[PDB]
Amino acid sequence: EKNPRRIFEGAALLRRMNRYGLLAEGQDKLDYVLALTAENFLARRLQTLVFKAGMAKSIHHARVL
Amino acid sequence: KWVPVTKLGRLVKEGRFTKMEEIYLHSLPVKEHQIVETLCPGLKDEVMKITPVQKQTRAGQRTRFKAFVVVGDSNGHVGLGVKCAKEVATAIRGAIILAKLSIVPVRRGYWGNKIGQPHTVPCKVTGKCGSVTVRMVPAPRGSGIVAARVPKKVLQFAGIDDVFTSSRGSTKTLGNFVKATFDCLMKTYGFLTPDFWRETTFTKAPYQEFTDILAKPTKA
Amino acid sequence: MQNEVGDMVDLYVPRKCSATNRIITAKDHASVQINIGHVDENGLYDGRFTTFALSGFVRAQGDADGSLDRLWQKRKAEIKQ
Amino acid sequence: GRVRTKTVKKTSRQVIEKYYSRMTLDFHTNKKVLEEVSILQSKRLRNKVAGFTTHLMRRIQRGPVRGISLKLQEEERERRMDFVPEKSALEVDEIRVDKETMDMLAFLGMADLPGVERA
Amino acid sequence: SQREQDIQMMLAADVHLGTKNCDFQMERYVYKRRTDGIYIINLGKTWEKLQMAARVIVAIENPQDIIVQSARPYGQRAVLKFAQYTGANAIAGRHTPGTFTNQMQTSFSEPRLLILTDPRTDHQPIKESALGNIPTIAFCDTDSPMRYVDIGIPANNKGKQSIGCLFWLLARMVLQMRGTILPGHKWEIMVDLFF
Amino acid sequence: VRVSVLNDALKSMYNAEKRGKRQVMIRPSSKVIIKFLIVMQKHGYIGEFEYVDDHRSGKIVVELNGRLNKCGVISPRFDVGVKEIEGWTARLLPSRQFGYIVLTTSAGIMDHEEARRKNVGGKVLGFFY
RNA sequence: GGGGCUCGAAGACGAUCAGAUACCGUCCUAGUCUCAACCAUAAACGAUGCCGACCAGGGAUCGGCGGAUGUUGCAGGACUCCGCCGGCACCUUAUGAGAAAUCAAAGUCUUUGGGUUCCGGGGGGAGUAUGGUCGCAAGGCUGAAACUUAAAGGAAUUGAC
Ligand SMILES: [Mg+2]
Ligand SMILES: [Mg+2]
Ligand SMILES: [Mg+2]
Repeated sequence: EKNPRRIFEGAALLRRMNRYGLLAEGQDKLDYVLALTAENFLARRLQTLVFKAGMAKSIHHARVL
Repeated sequence: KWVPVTKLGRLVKEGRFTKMEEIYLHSLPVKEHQIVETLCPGLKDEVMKITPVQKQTRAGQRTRFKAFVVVGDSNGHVGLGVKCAKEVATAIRGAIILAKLSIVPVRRGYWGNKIGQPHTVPCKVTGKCGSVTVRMVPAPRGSGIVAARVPKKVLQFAGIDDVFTSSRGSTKTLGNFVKATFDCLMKTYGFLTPDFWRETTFTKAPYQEFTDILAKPTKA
Repeated sequence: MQNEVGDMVDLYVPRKCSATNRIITAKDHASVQINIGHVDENGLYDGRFTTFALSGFVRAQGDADGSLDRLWQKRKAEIKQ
Repeated sequence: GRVRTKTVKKTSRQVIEKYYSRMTLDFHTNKKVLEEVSILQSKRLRNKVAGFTTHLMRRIQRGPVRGISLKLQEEERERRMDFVPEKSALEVDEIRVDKETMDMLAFLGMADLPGVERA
Repeated sequence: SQREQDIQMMLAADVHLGTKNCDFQMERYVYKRRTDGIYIINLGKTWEKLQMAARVIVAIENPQDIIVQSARPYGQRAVLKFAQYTGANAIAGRHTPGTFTNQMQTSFSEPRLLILTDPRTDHQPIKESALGNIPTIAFCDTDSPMRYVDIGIPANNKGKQSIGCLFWLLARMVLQMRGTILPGHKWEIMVDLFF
Repeated sequence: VRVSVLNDALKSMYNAEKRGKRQVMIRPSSKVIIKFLIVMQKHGYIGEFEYVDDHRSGKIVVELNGRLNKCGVISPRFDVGVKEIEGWTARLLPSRQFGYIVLTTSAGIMDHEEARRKNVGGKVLGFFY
């Protein structure tokens, strides 16, 4: 834990996750990021967000748009 | 429909139990398959193989189909059944019965941290069945099951989420492979970790603390 | 065993043999458990007992009788006899 | 040959087990009792059963056999509880002690027991 | 009763005699060996060993599931009683395999305790009790395996006096512990001795 | 010939432990054996043990408490730095939650967690868990 | 070089057999015995390298030693009982191992590490070709490749014979 080559990139990894909407504000530990899964990433795609924002009739209409 | 024939089943049928961990606690020899039906809520059943074995008689070859079945909800309970019968239907049914009869508990530990819902075997555990030796080693939270199809099915039914597996010997032999996997899953609850060695307290066995209703109230 | 909250996570806590301390597996069908009742000064069973558990290994060894005898001699000292 | 089928053996054993009170030694009496105490279709099977029952009465009139039960000596209970003498067979005086047992009674036991002997 | 009376009685019943040899067990029970090779097994330890056995067996208050077994045809009379003096059951002579493991057998009866005349004679019930978590008590002599029997009383199982007197003494102290025998004397004059 | 008394001691102790014995005898004794036993006892894996002076090499009588699963030496005594301990932990130990590796560092004989605490390395004597 | 009884590779004859350079009979040479030199191989086997520690029980036996014991047509010798060390083995049982047969070591192995030597990598070709080297020779030690092949093999099981 007291290793700087753990603290620095642990902070960086958590910062990237909290920046991309993957980890929640209640998951600020290096253990939660090990529990990530593919659908977490696929939920942040622009097509997925366009579909879920109500702008597209379907997730294929979102990709077409 | 069901008339219990043993003390444990006669004790279960009216509802003197909630789970089956107390039966494990006293290592009671479960011998009726409706006990696990009543106690364990969820049971799933997939047959693994239907191998035709043969015995050469003077006339011809008498063939019998032997079926392998794996039982257990993915929450720490798993069992294995093997049954050889004249035709596949009775083999499958009897193997299901035996698998349900052979349910054992598995111990799930953590890799390096105690964030809830344990997901891994606690220690390095091995199991040998003839020649097939299988080893499972703890894995981090996101690893998943690293094993062949057979140990993967057994561990999925056991409730394990991540593990690192190895193998040695003729793993093509399905019977020995799956028996070694299940056997070492039993051993997972056998290692003496430093946490377990708090001094033990003793509790009356079901045969001893239910003596009042077991002297001569035969079936009423 | 213990979660970060501080709760149980395993299904149950097993028994361990009172002679060799090795734990008793849920499929150990040679493992037994003996309740030795205690008496009063007159020699009347008072309804309380001391419980011992023996694993299948120590039984199959043949040292179950010696281990149980030694355990009883050691244990009766605290609670008189 | 002349050996008896398990059916006739079994039925003879049962009729003797439950109807030893009146049934007699003659074969014809045995069969005339069998015809109404049990339903046997074949007449010659009935004859075989009656003859077999007669043979076992010959067997039993000398002593008990391993087949039948009820009134469990042959007809009357209380055979061995009457073998209780007015004095116990176990004596207490000069009771069979040798040199090494004398050394034992010199050990934790009491060397002045009532039954100690110099033998 | 007082240990002196029981000790002198088993001295009368020749319960202290051993065999020409012993196994690597029971040296905790022997005293020494005679010049002829016989063993002189210390009755003193036997007394409180069967006393602790009595403590064990009056602890379950449901004597129905206590089978006393005797394969040898020499101690059948003793096992015949000790089953109505107490509430225990008793199977004499022949023990059909499967009565402790086969749940479809007509004679299926799983106990909480087994009492055996001799571990050498009826080893089959011992091996079968090993598959059901059945605690076992036997009257082991020298040259008797300790393989699965859990409480072993060091007595003789080849004598008319030894068996019978020993069984009666056990039953007497068991009834005493149960409280039925308030301080008194024997009302069960020796009947179990062989005819 | 007796080339490593530590292996004989550990093997005899482990063999006695598997058989359910309550005491074990170790002959001959030595200072490194005493230090290994002291570490094991401090972590709570054995109990009492007494050294008997026979004027030649000494014996040890050790009291077992049933808590020791396995204990064994590593031969030859490979040299490990502070950065390699993790690797050996992944090899000789059941899991990261418990278990111990014994190192003979220049600060003395200790376990691997203490070596990480003091940030020192050395050779590997054995392991126990 | 001596010796050379018996037995007996080679050889001859008789017999059996469709055939019998074999099995069965008889006569026999080198050999079998020994001395002085060569060879260096065997199912040279416990098919199990040597040294060390630990881990079940039992009885018998061989050598030495300690103790007790009470008999010899005679302290000691013979005999009986107990114990210690060393050896050849044997019996029972895994709680051990192993594919199993089986093994008290072939155990203390995925919970893998006491020291050290030799040595194996699917079956053939093949212990063959050639080179080197020892030998009078027969031969020994070292020892391939091209090519071919999907099995060869171990233990146990049920039938059939
Ligand atoms: Mg060779
Ligand atoms: Mg000698
Ligand atoms: Mg090859």
